[PDB]
Amino acid sequence: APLGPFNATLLEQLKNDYQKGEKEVTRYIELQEKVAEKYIKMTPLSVTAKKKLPPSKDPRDYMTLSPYWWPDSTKIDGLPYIRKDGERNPEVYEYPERENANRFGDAAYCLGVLYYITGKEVYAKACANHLRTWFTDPKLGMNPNMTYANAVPGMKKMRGSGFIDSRRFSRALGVAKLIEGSKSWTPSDKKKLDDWATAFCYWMENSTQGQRESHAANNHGLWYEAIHLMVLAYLDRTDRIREVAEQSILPKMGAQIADDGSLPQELKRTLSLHYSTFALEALMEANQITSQIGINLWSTPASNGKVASQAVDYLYPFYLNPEDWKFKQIKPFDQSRAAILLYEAGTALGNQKYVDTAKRIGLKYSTSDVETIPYLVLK
Amino acid sequence: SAPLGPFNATLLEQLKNDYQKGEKEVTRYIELQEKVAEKYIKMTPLSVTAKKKLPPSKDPRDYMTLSPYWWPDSTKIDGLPYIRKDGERNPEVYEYPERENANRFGDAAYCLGVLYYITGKEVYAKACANHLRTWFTDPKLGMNPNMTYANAVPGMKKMRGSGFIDSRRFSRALGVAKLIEGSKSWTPSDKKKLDDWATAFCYWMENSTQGQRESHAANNHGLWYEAIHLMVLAYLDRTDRIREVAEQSILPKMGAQIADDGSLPQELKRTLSLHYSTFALEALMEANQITSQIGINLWSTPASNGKVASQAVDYLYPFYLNPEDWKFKQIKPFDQSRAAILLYEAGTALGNQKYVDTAKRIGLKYSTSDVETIPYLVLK
Repeated sequence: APLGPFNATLLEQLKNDYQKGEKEVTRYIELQEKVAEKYIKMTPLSVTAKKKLPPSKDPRDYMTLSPYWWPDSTKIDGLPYIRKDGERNPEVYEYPERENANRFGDAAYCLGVLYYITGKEVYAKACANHLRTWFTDPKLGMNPNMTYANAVPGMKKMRGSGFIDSRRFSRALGVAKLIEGSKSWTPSDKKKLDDWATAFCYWMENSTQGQRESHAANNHGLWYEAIHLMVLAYLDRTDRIREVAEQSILPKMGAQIADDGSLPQELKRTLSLHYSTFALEALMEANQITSQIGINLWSTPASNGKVASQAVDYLYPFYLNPEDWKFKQIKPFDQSRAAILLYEAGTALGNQKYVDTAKRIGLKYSTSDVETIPYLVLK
Repeated sequence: SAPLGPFNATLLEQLKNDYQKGEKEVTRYIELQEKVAEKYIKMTPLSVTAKKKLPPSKDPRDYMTLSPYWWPDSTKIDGLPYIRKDGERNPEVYEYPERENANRFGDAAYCLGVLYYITGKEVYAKACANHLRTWFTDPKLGMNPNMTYANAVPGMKKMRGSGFIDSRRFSRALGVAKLIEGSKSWTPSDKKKLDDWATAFCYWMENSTQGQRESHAANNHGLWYEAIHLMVLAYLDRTDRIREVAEQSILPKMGAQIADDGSLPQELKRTLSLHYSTFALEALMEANQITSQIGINLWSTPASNGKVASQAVDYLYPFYLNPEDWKFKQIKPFDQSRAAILLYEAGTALGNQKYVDTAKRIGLKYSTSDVETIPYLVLK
């Protein structure tokens, strides 16, 4: 498979078996094709579909509200907003790109994977329609920056809470590699998307906000690099992937994992089990890319000898029984997330107990959750 | 004496009296409330018709929302029928503009109507009236007097939803309209139109199949059903019906829902058991604000089976002091601030000084813009 943001092993297996005509896979892919129909007819979304404009007055600038920031009832204007860790302010849904980036990302990802597996042009044609409108269209495409993501009303500073929201559309950017070679994705379409990705990577690496996120001391630093690797892998920058892994990701794991395997920066949050899992999910998506060039992030030590497998080790009992979690978790933790996580970590580490537990937890065979498309092995 | 309405009449009357007398603490508090109210004077009146996705009637004047705990089923190709996840609010609810817009309307009308009553300034009645006409009676922008499509559940093929309970947001605004009667802005024609809306809504609440069914609910929905019923009846000055509803529906429902230890078993079976136990009593508290203005005390009057609402406050009081001791499922944090008004309302009604003290100890922020707290300077 081309370099991209997916388990390449599971994708190649699926395509081989689908092409061999194996019945188990062929039936599963035919179900995936019925799931994918809604995306062929889905009208492409655009970041410009908003009324309240960002400070730039540019509808092509992505803008969202940092989710845990709320109006202060004790101020006449509600300003400045105050933080309530773990309590999502429903005002986030007043920024249409928040949910529309998810819907775009799901549609592009599903269609691109189904094109890779089946070879059917109809999936590339529709995948391409979503990509052009979201990224490159000169009036509907988003500007390649995240300047106004997670803004905090009343804040007298830049940024606000990061740009971790980028993972939604950067996974879609990566799957565009899968439709290269189709008749619907022209050489001109690719150049424009290449040029967008180069400008977004530049912003990510050189803007003050991009620099700050690259140095974040918690799961935001790891998700920054997962996103960074998706953009670099899209641009075929395999040497930069090695450099980012060795000079940024691994040191971050070495600083963020304690000697007992816990993630103390996530243990202080009101959703401590969710955010510990979120940190490892960043490493999981980063690993999907690095392992395609020979770097295993679950087992490769940092300079201090710490390995990401120690953090999985620490959490595994709590994936079996979340009720035993002894740190603040003000909302229920979804055990289903441990399925893909323990399978990804288990296969990377040769831990068959992890793989067993992933399959016992499992995923629903008929689920339309697009991230689970490669994981028939769990279904 | 304050007009019959959905508020603590005793606290409202004191605030108006002290304000008109010129007492300093009240006059400064009302001046703060006046600063808070300025956003409502300039606020563009909202309407239920401001939506794209129309209900099955295809009438934008029909109020429609999604039942909050119903989610697409990802194992179905269309996500239908939706499945229930108790206590987990589906963010799809925010795609139905009237859910939050009824809140914004209700807060704006309640604040402005109360400020007219206290201060007498025509500017508050004028703006309060603008919000009322647009939301309720306008022949193009006003909502139809029904809740047929409130809390719909996609894929459900049976008339159901329990919609109703969303009504409390605008039914409180309907009741405070009585406070601007006599202003220059609220004309006899404005009143007649609103009386006619309220009569039609009352007819729907009592005679529709959905209204009948909600009137029979055995949990907090039946109590909220009657609280909203009382707001509409009090707006229409139908005091004999208020007594009838209190004596024949609310108190029997309250008595059937209270167990021997004072717990509310229907709310204990929920994933947000402390929230819903408190929510049931908030229904009784707002109903009592109306019944007590005609001489019926719902906190102290026992039901036919001997159960009395004070028993339910008694059971919950220890958990209002220390919510962490709650031993039933509460999958989200409980807001202890809710106990301030509840324990003050129940405490004053019952002559329980321990409740009133705790109410003031939890307290409310002096400067909060939360409109439901306007009558409660005693707590700030």
